[PDB]
Amino acid sequence: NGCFVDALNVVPHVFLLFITFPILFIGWGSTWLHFPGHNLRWILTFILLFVLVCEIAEGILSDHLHLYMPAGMAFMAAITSVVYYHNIETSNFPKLLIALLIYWTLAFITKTIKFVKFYDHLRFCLTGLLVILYGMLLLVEVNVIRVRRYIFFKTPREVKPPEDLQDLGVRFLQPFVNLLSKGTYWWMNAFIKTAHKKPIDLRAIGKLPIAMRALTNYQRLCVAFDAQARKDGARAIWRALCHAFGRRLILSSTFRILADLLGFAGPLCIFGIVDHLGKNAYVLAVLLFLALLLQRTFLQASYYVAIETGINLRGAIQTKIYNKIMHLSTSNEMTAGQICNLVAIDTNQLMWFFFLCPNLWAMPVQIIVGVILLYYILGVSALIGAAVIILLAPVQYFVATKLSQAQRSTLEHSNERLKQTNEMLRGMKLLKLYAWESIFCSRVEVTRRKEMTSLRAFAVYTSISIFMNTAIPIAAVLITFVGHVSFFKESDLSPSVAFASLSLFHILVTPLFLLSSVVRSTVKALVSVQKLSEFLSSIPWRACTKYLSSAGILLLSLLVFSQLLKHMVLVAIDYWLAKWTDSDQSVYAMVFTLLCSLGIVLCLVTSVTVEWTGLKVAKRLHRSLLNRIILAPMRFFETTPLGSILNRFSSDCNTIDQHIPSTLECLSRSTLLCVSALTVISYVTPVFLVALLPLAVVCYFIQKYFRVASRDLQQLDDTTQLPLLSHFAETVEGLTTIRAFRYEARFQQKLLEYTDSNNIASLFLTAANRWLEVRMEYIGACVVLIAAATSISNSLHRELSAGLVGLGLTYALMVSNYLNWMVRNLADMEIQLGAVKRIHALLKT
Amino acid sequence: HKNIREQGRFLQDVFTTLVDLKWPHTLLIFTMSFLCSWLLFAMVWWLIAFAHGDLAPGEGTNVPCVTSIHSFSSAFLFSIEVQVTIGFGGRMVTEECPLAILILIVQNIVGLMINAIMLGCIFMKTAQAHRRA
Amino acid sequence: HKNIREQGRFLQDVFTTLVDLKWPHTLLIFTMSFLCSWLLFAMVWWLIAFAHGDLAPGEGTNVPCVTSIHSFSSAFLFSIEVQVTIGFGGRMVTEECPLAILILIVQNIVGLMINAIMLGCIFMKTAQAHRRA
Ligand SMILES: COc1ccc(Cl)cc1C(=O)NCCc1ccc(S(=O)(=O)NC(=O)NC2CCCCC2)cc1
Repeated sequence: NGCFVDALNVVPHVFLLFITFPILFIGWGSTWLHFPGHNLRWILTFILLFVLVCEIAEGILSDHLHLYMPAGMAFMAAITSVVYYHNIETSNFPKLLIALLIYWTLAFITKTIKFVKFYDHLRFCLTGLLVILYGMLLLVEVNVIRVRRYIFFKTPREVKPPEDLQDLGVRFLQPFVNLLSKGTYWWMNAFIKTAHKKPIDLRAIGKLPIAMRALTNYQRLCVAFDAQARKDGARAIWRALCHAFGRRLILSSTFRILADLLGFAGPLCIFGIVDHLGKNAYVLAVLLFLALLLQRTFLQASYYVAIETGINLRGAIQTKIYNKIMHLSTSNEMTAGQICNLVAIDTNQLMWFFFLCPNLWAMPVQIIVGVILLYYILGVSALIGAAVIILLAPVQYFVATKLSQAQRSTLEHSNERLKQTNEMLRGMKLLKLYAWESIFCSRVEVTRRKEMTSLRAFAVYTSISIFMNTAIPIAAVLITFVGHVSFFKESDLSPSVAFASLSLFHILVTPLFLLSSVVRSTVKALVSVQKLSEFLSSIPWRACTKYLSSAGILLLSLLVFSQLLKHMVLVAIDYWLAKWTDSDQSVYAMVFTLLCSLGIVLCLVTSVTVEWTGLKVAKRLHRSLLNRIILAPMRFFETTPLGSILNRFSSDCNTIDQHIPSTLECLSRSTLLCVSALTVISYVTPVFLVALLPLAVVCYFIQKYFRVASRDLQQLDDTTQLPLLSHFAETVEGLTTIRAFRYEARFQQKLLEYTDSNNIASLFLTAANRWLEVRMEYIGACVVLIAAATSISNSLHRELSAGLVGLGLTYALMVSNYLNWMVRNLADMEIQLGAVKRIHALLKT
Repeated sequence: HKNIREQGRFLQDVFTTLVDLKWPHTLLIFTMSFLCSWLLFAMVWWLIAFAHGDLAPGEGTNVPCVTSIHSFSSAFLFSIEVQVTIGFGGRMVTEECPLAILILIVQNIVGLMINAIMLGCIFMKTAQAHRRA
Repeated sequence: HKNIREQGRFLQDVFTTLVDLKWPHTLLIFTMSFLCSWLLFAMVWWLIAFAHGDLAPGEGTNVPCVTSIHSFSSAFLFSIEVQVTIGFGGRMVTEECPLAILILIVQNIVGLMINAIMLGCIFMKTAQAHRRA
């Protein structure tokens, strides 16, 4: 009686879905109470979601409606259980919980009957997993009734909802939300929507929870330092920090490694789909969708947990070294500058190293899984390719080091220039009273040429970096595919093999760059902690239009058309590989080699173009600014403060030279790669095009609401950084007066206040970045889901063309990362262009 | 109001909560009450006719607990026929199965109770005279 | 009173307006509510039986969605049979057409809602104690 047991299973889901609707409709028509097992409940509910997807897959394979209805009903039943638990977290009851418990017991009974009747005779594993999950959720409910007094005698002795994160006005509620929103940052919707209208400020911002303050982190760190020093240094302080920050860091690291595993897993199911159609695929498509969303969610949660641990550590060691500043002796100018660098660069190094700590653990497993996976797909030839990409990682590091050296030299020259300016902008009336100004401007221009000379080598190294970035992906495929078929064994290379190798090449290129910066950050952090131990123990298109018109018509088109042609080559190589796959193999491989050479030559040309153009623009802009400032009237110089006039030259110039060319290059590459990927996934499946324009319009709404806040928070950060450092300096000089007045307590209070005001800003900023990241990624996974779902049917059932699905899947598996690069670089370019606009504001004097 | 220590009394006022609502929401939740109950008992009846084996189309050696029942659709028609007390009588519940007698004797009383509350509360609503305010 | 800037609240008090009325007017508007609804659904049922083609008298190759329906008159008899919950059962709605199931499942709920209001408001009326004034 199989259908009989199927119906018997359908019944309890129906019972629960029917009782949920009155209460849900009353509730749909500010104290958060959490219960033990909440996080376990949500984890188990997501596992139920997964197993139910698998059951739906089984029902599709078998088909008989009544035979696969139980899965479709348990789906809504679990979603309604989630709705119930949200309605109970928002307002507590003893009865709604019993309402859940009844359903759990009945579903367990039905599943047991299914299991018995099966034992008497794929289904087996799924039914067993569901049984185990329902049983564990039952035990969770029993724990919940055991905790409070719903079935017990009258009173609960109920907790009294937590005042830490729910009492007096606060806004950053990360630890006090639903474990789904703890992942998807849903609580930021309200903040960002309100931020769109009203400008954010410290009165509109929250206050940090008791879970993360100066006092809390200082307390944990001093407890660890005490427990380590009572057993008596650099290693000591290190182990103290380690044992003090404990579980959060390793939790982030394991989130990260699981995400890395699933990311290495994606391309293999791509490969399986490509195999199946050329010779069980819808299941692989939905599994790919699920795995993408879960992997990226875990990656983002990992990032956030690491960032928060780092912010805790910064606050802690900052207030600690300020506590040490009170007890130091007067015999120990140079020490003050060393102290304020110990807070401005050493502490930032420590905290950014703590950002990158889990990446250092997750990188080796990533490259190992990558190489072993690509070996089993391409054989011995794979190994050869696996060398080339890896060889880029040490070289990169070398390049980076050269940059640093260059930077140092340049900085020196820059400093001297500033000196030769500070005189002219002070003896203004003296200077213009006899018109010796041109004589000094000649000297100022003499310094500028030396500065320009340094910048050439720096930008050459930047060009080499950008060149290798996109050259190694091309070279890997070149020397691998040419060295696999036409060299070793003449093995027929199915489209699946080549496209899986392509996907893995990108998924391995992305982490490789980060290892170099990680090594540099780690050694620098080691040096900075040795230092700390030695111390402690003693904008419109008009701004960009003018910026690019200062370059001239000579280089504008030379840049733009070269970029367009490089991206066209980068897509055409894969387009021709698509026809290469199905099987004149030798002629095919030769054409592939020609395309590979064109790509690298064009990339080098584009990089050199960007370098030369940026340098020329900086030159002309500086000269024009100097000339326009020279011919100003005296009353203008007397009216405007010196800080603004000097500051533009001091930073604006420096900022532009250091960051505008690289960021502009990155923005251009990102936007063109995204447009190319969209065009590829459109040409592969025509109908998919018409489905992708809706989602993209969604991104437009996600753009505005982001920038109008991301800019705002940004500037707030800057402000909370300025009085903090200055405060430090004030304590160092007048140290004797402050230790004499015995005013140490009030000043320590002020510094805790300032570090809290800094942390709230630097925390909301990372929360907003996580928000934009996760939502853009969810859409980037929706697009690949829809693309694969259209490709499996349209390109197989009717079109019956296999070279198509490869390109579409390979580009849709990665379009999301290009999208994120695009949006972030766009925000940075906008803030930098807004910085540039004030130079033109000064130009019209 | 901010920071209300909700101890659940907001829903504990079960009908004095929803008699406050607008008309579309209250009409929605009333139709959802009625459809919920009807579908629940239609499912249980479908199942009981399936289980007795009267659902298996056969001539002789049996009499269905509910005469002339064929599929889920006719079963839901029987549920709405007995629940809301129209009583069409094309499908007859018979004196062969006392289990069907039990399901009827609970169906009707729950139907009558939920009808009684869903009339009292709508009347308690039509004494909304705030409009006179 | 003269020159009342009517913003419509005079009718916005929909039932607290008519519970003020006399008895003949209120009885008139109640019978008009009931007859209006009955005629509406009788028309839609006539049309659906016409459209399915079950209205075309034919023996075999079909079963009418509503057994034994011939003309508009018998259709209006079916409408008043299912609406006001007498349920005569001479004409049977069948499990062949789900569209008839939908029309029944909305007919009955609207019938029940308009019955509920037309009882609550008449009771809210019988608390007219101005006669005691
Ligand atoms: C570039 O990505 C990655 C890709 C892959 C891997 Cl395996 C690691 C990373 C990575 O970055 N490593 C984690 C550490 C990290 C650092 C910065 C960022 S972040 O996103 O650029 N910045 C923020 O979130 N907030 C900032 C933080 C500084 C104060 C101001 C707000 C995100 C994360």
